[PDB]
Amino acid sequence: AGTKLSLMPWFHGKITREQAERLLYPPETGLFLVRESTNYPGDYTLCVSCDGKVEHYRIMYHASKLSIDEEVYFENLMQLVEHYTSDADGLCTRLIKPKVM
Repeated sequence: AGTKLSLMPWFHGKITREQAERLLYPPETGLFLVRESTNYPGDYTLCVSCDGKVEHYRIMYHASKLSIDEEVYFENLMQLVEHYTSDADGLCTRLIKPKVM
């Protein structure tokens, strides 16, 4: 049927930044979704609603390792979400509630 990542509730796939802003409304503390840029796959962007607005955290790749702060690194995107769900660790909020997809 698909990959583990494709069936994740927070993963929306190839949607634009403007469409991500429309989904994460009204602003909810912890409401988040992960969008993929149609670059180039898989240029991901962690879209999370904090302090009344949507903050966009762009995923970067250093030697096939995923990060959004150049401090904490992950093997894959699903490890990134799992980590930031539990603790903020520099982010504006914990990834509390995923936007249903």
